[PDB]
Amino acid sequence: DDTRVVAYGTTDELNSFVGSAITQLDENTFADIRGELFKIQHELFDCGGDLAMLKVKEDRPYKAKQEIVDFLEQRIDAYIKEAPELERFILPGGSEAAASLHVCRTIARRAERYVVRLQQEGEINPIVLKYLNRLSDYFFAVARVVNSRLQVPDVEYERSAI
Amino acid sequence: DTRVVAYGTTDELNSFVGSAITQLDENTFADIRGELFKIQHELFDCGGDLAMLPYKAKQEIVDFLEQRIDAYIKEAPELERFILPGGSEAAASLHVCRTIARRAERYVVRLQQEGEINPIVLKYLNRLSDYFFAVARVVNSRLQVPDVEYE
Amino acid sequence: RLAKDDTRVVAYGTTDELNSFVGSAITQLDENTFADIRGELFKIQHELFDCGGDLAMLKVKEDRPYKAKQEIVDFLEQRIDAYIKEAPELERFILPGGSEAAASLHVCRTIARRAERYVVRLQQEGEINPIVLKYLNRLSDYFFAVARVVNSRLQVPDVEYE
Repeated sequence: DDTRVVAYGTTDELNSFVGSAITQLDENTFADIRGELFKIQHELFDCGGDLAMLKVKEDRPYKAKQEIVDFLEQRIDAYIKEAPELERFILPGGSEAAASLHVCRTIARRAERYVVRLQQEGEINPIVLKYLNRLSDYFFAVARVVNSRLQVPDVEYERSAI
Repeated sequence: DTRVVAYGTTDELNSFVGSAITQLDENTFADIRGELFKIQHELFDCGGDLAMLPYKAKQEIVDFLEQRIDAYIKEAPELERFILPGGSEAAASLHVCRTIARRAERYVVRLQQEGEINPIVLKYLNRLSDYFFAVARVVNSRLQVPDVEYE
Repeated sequence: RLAKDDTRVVAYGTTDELNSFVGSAITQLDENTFADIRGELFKIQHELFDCGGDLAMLKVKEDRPYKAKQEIVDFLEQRIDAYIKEAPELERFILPGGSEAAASLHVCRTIARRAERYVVRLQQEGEINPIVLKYLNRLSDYFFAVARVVNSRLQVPDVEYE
């Protein structure tokens, strides 16, 4: 079975798409968000290492800790506040930068599904699962802020309502 | 988790469509951009259909792709060679959509083996990979850049 | 003619997604700075197409006229060495990204690893040309090496784990 290897592979894949997304973001307009995304990459590197550990050991604790989840939650609340109230369902995209963040959103969910599957097979750091779960919410929230700061509409499913 | 994987992968495709749209000049590609926005609504509908244990995705959305595929095959150079993905950045982004549609399709096939699906969703994903291939070639054509040939 | 889930059909499409991400990566690279790497990436696309054909032969009971041959693996190894030599000494772990071009090649790296995992799972269904697995294995190393050279030539730092 290869669920563990696929899980840390998929967190690595996510990390690579985060790298691409950063490059879409102007340094001045998104200095906050760019800093967060670099932080997230560091954290995804730690999550991958944690996933690769078959059993956590005395001399080798998990690196991914609760604080990283708490931070995402703080930023999500901030970005929901910043963006216009959501009136309709959102289709991914708008600005190239927002689009790249929606890709990160969906790939986070893919990584999550694999960690859920791993958890069913054996021991994981539960922080990694919680982190990936919140990341999709984070990427959704910042994508909307990115469109907002760039003065472009989110793409909406027409005539829908939340 | 096949069902959840299938609708997550339709959502992933939808996100890649969102990125491809941003590669396309609004004037040069008004037709194809409008179609891609339409497809994103349809993929959202397909995801909802997949998550159901009436279906929203209907035959007409497949017939639309088929009509456009024909229109674009007519516009594009006569293909008699294997084509590798890429050329313009915009065409490349649409070839990515093609391959990710095929990934979504594989999961929906697997889901169909396990339980009832809306057959329209499978057929639509299948046709989408042909659509993305044909539009990618039109995009390179309109930009006056070559497709990438295998030989 | 064949079932929708015929293993040979699935096997045939294994490397297509990676091929498309290579396509995107090429478009990020200026011919005047990257003629070498661009030429090799087109070569790799032709090779990935050949790998698909070979994978589709996994149930063939006769001798297989494989198209993927040792030489292409040797080629990647030599170019990797060249690019390691060019790039600055690697002393920290690298986070994927930096330039948009390098970021797109890090995406190829992770997608190649995904394709490699797919190919290992196909070994349960038939006999896989060993060159294809070796090739995909080395490709992730090739993409890592070129991503670093791409940042170097663009005079931008790699993104480091710190």
